[PDB]
Amino acid sequence: KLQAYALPESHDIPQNKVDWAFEPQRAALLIHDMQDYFVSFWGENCPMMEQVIANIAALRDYCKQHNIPVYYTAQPKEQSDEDRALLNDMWGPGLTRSPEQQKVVDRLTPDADDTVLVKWRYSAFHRSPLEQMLKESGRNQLIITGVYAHIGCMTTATDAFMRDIKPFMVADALADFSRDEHLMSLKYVAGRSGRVVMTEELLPAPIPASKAALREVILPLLDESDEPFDDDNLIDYGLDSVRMMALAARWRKVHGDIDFVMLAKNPTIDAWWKLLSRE
Amino acid sequence: PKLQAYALPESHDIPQNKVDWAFEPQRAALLIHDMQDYFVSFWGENCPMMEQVIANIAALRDYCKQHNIPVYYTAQPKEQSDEDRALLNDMWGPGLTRSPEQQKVVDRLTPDADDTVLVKWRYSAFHRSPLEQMLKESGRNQLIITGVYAHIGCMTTATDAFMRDIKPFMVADALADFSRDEHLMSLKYVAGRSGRVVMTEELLPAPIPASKAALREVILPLLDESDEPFDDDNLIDYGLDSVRMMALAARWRKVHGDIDFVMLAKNPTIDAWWKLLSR
Ligand SMILES: [Cl-]
Ligand SMILES: [Cl-]
Ligand SMILES: [Mg+2]
Ligand SMILES: [Mg+2]
Ligand SMILES: [Mg+2]
Ligand SMILES: [Mg+2]
Ligand SMILES: [Mg+2]
Ligand SMILES: [Mg+2]
Ligand SMILES: [Mg+2]
Ligand SMILES: [Mg+2]
Repeated sequence: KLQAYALPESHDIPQNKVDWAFEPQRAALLIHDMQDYFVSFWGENCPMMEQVIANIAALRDYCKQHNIPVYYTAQPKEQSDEDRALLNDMWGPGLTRSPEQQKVVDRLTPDADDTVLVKWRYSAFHRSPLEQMLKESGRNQLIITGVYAHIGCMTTATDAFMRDIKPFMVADALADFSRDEHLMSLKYVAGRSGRVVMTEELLPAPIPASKAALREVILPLLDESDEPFDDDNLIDYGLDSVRMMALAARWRKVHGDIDFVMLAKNPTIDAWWKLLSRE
Repeated sequence: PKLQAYALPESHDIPQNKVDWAFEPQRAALLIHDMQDYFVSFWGENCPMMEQVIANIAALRDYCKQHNIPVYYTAQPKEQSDEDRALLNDMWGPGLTRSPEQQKVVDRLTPDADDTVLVKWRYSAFHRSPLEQMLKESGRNQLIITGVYAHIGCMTTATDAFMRDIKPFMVADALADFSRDEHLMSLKYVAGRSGRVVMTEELLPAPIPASKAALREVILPLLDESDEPFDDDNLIDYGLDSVRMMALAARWRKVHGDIDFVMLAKNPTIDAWWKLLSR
């Protein structure tokens, strides 16, 4: 059994050595070893794992919509002693004595427009067509998600780096054996092999995670010399009323009751943040 | 960045290894990883810690060259275009390439024509290198890892070796790193993820009997007498065949040069021989 822990937040990501801006047109997504045998080490209905999977799904949806190829790695059910090699010494039979647990988790189910690679080693590049698939498609950035952060995910990151591919480790779309091990993997990549980011940093229009983030969505929509206070009417500050239709439609994805009326009757940063907050 | 000495790991600092591959000299090779003036001079002149590190590597290379174990050096090239160096420029800046005078292996580990020097392009010794092939053709599937920096190049090489079906033996007191924590983490990583972690002394032939009890244990199986001698008993009276003293003196002459057949034979007792080994 593995025990759930608090997933890393923005402040838990150490400052990255490199600066690479995310380029959608140059990127691909990796969903690393998210098979049943591996997520079943947290047991049934683990909220930390449900959070991780939900984050990976968000990223995958964005990717598919934006023509960013999505790759999975899957460890094969049958592995001969010659092929498995030293992994038998390190982990024993692994998934090979639970072959029925080889499928990708239900909520991350591949379709035919994704690519599923047979995974033989920690690095998704080893004994696979991954490097050549990426170079041929003109993709030099790899978004990395899945389990387990410090082992296969971190190894693939370093390997990518060595192969001239820019890794983007996604802090809260990973899980590990332990929090310390998870956080070490982020410190390692941040300092030795690439970018470490939060899921929301790759998404083009995520819901405000803070009232500070909300101000950041609203402020460029106003015509003014002075910024408004949080309890100021936004329409007084140049907000086109029609913008609230798009805001409500975006924010309905979290709270099914938020419409134009709910926003319009009290158009303030204070009132809207209060609406987005409710559990 | 720059670097200060720290307390090198001892036997008790080594975390329990998952695997127990016995070292096999006939199947092994030695990697001396990136031990160039540039990297070592970050510790400053006459660093007592780095002097110990270099001394253990030197002891390992002497043992290897004497016992037909191939010795490999990885050395990063002076000449590195932006295309070849790639993302390492982003990560590290120019690295050694701005230092023509600091390119050679440290004086005390000077390679000879009977060793192999590999151009080191990436963290892993195996990348853009003939290392794996060189090893397979020589029937060598064990790789002794020594040098700098432990958690970066040496740890990646170990993991890459493991993935390429080569058994890494990370040498705890024959590595150095940016910090003690990163050094120790690399030991834990290999120990649970990729191979064996050992002390220099574990790979070298057994040293001169560390105790008189250790001496007695060497000797008792060479005796025929039903009963055990006192430390002052004549050992030839006890069934020791005198010829045995030749093989004993030769082994002890490696520490104390004066010990020959005459010196032992004139007084063949455990007491007297221990007095010789204890000076
Ligand atoms: Cl893994
Ligand atoms: Cl290194
Ligand atoms: Mg589309
Ligand atoms: Mg299923
Ligand atoms: Mg307020
Ligand atoms: Mg307006
Ligand atoms: Mg101590
Ligand atoms: Mg010899
Ligand atoms: Mg010199
Ligand atoms: Mg660990």
